[PDB]
Amino acid sequence: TNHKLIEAVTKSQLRTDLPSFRPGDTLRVHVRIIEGTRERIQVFEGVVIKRRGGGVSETFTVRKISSGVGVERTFPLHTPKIEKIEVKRRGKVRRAKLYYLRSLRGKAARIQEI
Amino acid sequence: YRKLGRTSDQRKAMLRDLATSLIISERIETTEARAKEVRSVVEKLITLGKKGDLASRRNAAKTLRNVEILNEDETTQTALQKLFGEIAERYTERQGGYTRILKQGPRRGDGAESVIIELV
Amino acid sequence: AVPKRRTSKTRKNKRRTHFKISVPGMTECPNCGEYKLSHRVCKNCGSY
Amino acid sequence: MIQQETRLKVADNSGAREVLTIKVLGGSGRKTANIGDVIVCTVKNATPGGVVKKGDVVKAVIVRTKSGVRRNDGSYIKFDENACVIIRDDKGPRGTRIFGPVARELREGNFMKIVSLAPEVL
Amino acid sequence: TKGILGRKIGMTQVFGENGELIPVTVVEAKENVVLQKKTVEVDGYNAIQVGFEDKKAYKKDAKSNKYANKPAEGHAKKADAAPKRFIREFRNVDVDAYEVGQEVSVDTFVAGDVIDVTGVSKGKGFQGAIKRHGQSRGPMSHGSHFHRAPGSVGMASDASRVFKGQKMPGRMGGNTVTVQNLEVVQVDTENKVILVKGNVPGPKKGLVEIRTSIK
RNA sequence: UUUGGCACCUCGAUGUCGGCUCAUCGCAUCCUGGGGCUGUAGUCGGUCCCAAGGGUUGGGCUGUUCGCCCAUUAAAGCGGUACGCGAGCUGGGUUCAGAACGUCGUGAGACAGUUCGGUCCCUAUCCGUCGUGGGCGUAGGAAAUUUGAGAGGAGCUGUCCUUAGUACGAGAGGACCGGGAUGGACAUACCUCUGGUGUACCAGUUGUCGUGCCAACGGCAUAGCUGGGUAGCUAUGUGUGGACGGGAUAAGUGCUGAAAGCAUCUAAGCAUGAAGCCCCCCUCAAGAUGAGAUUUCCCAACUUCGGUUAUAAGAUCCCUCAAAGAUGAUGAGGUUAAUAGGUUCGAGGUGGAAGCAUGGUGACAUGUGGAGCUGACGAAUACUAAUCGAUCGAAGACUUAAU
RNA sequence: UAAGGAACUCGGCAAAAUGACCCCGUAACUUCGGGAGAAGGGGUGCUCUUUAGGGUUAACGCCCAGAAGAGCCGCAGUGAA
Repeated sequence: TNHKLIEAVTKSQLRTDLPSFRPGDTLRVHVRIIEGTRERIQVFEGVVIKRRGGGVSETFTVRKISSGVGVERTFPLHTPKIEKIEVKRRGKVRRAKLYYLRSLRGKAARIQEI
Repeated sequence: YRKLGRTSDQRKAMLRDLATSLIISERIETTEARAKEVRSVVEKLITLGKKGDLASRRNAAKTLRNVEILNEDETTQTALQKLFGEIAERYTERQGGYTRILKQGPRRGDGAESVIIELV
Repeated sequence: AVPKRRTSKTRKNKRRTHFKISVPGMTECPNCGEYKLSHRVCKNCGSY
Repeated sequence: MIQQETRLKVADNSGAREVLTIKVLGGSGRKTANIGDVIVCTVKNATPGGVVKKGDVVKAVIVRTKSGVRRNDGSYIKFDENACVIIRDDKGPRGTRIFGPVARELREGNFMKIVSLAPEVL
Repeated sequence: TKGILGRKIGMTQVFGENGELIPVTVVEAKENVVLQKKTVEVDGYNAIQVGFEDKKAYKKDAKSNKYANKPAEGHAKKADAAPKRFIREFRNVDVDAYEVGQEVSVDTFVAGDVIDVTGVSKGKGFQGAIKRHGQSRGPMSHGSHFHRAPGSVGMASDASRVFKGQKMPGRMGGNTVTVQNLEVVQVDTENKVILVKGNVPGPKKGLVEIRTSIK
């Protein structure tokens, strides 16, 4: 085979427990920080900016505001360093990428659920 | 893809008028590449009108110009009606091709490796 | 950016050795036709 | 992308409200830098009072670029503005009521001082 | 030691240990067979000859090269074997181990070795100089006329000529290149491929002459 | 490598300082190393010597040649080359014609004392250089793989820690010391990742013309504008690299000698030691006219197998193409065929098609429906075309010794 | 065109950015004329309501609005020039 070979390998590495979502969604994300001492978990909460092509390359991004400070975190999908994921919410979007939100703060940056 | 050393708008317009006239005649004489690249186009138009759906009708009216063949017995119809009423049936069984092409000799003014194109 | 000396004819002809023109194929028509280039429409005394 | 002649905001309470840069130390020919690094700079819009006054020369430290980084995990982090923090030739700051988020990649920079001083870190 | 050939398919990313990301390159080595076994008394050097990939046998009206020719077949037959398509030699290895007719397999390697990959470049075309070489270019305003071209080409009337080794423009092309000291991720044996840390020279479906480093 | 002196070539033209781009050679060496020295305990500074291989910032202020300063850096060298290079760039300054000021001049005008402004031509013939082909030749002909005579390229530093705060030390400073971890810069290979690009992909949207009106489409308006974006090309994005290790070494420093009856870092030894030389690794390389070496395949039927028809191994013409590509060369294929296209599917991308139906006074919304579309990408399918066919293509020379 | 934003340069040359219309506010200095479009702010899409007009008015109607509200949609409403 010249065409199915790659996927035939990398299926060994992929993960399956994960849900399906899309942009518009508000998410909670449990992640396995290994400090020098232990394998402490923490959570990030955010907003589905994007995700691009499939496989291991399926890889996505979330937005947050810390202190009025827009922060963006961008992760693989099938990495092991996620413990868990939650769909906290949906939203009625009409794009596939949400780059048009890095400019705005507040009720300007408001979302309808679903 | 190929450009024809011509601009995009001129190019698109040329191709669509080409395929129009082609549909009128069922074969024509021109150069090589212009035929090479109206080839795939009109193959796809056939792939559309093989279906007769109104959606495809609409999608084709994009490309087909607004033309009138006077068919025999003082009978008239357009390229569209022709396509959806006469030609779909013909290759209704076939799974590609739909055309063929005929190398010929240079022209006088140029080294124009000219070609006839026709239907199959 | 112009000639300093003249072009000797020997040197000219030397240069334009490869300035030539090669030929056409010009087979017969065993398929159908008279003597005419291979695998081709009647160009001269031909059918295929 | 951070080079000299670049405007940095600050995120401490030493007395500076905004700075821009001169340098990026390290090696000869070094042009640029991102988070985890030490520079110099000079303030251009200072806070009335405070320690640090307009026109003064200073070292500092990088935090939270907009051209954020990516780590050995193959994970990425960005921000929506740059920022800096000032130090005291010891990896010790001056202002001590730090604002806003900060990264994690400076534990190795032995600014754990500052991380403990900080809000949420990531 | 432990040479092998294959070709290049693509690159992906892998979550190795520690959740560590690695971009990686895939290699389809296959039907790699010994065809000759040179020597020092016979051929002046102790070495082997290897073919990668079989192809069609002798035929008629063979215009392309999927089909072999008579002497090709005669080489393919002196060992019990078929018509190859790519063939090379190796010296690094010890030959006393090997034996003609073998099918040196992808499983000869493990994950975690040191290798020197040797393939070719893509090759790009005819290229200006700031592309072929790292020549940082000239102004584009303040009333200038020296944008991408080079300027100087040598010295003055003294030595009134132009040295060689100048870095003029030319063709920016496929050429031999041997990286070193990469390493190996996992040694498949069903599709019989290999995964290697990083990138390699050459475009897809090309060719690669893998072997072991030493350092 | 200053100021000059001589006026030999050049005034039927040797036509411009600086700066830009690009260099390249020296060493009378800035970093780098090594030693010896120190008023050096190690470091300090300093002194000498060995050493040129490489490397040897970015800004502010004067056109200023220069120079000063702010930050750094391991250092931020001195020089040569028509005061390196303008048929490669600028012209900021000159020197041009306008003009002003100051001074001098009876004045016309001058100074330089300044000031503002003020036109930089050339289709590359030869050599040369970078790449690319064509021709022919290597005592039989072809295909493929190769040795490599030589040639080119590569050697920069910095840092945390372990040994070791140990030696030195008067502690401070702090080693040489092996490692890994390292970082920078530099050169490389690639687009999996981040991002850009994306003009035949998707959507939205204004004006305006036609399709009678309606919408729907289409045209034109920088691709009409905006958002996104596949393939590929990409870096600011990814991964690599540098180091050694051997000798031969040098300054040297240790050694042992004799002449100079002694001794005294070979004068005949022993050593060691430099980014020095070589090896060391990468690349090109039998036009290496000396033409190499191995393996396989072909071998005039006629026939001094000369020489024709032939012919074979083998090539070429032509044709579908692109991992290649100015061209041509390279490569993949040429019907016993998946080379391209089409068709089908898929991927991926975009973002919920139309038509229905419902809701809604309306704009609009919901479902039908991750819908509908989809260029380069992937598979499959011979539906289309690469079919007929032509041309070339050897006949193993002599000498001698073996045989 | 990322990110930085005149570090380029003799010199921000060039290129960039602004611009229409409506509203609000506009300093110093002045030969009182002006400066001044100073600066600096804000706003414009689409539907329904009229309450109410410019009335298009015969008059609510004709469109523009009296121009005030309520709503619809988009990243974006002198969406172009």
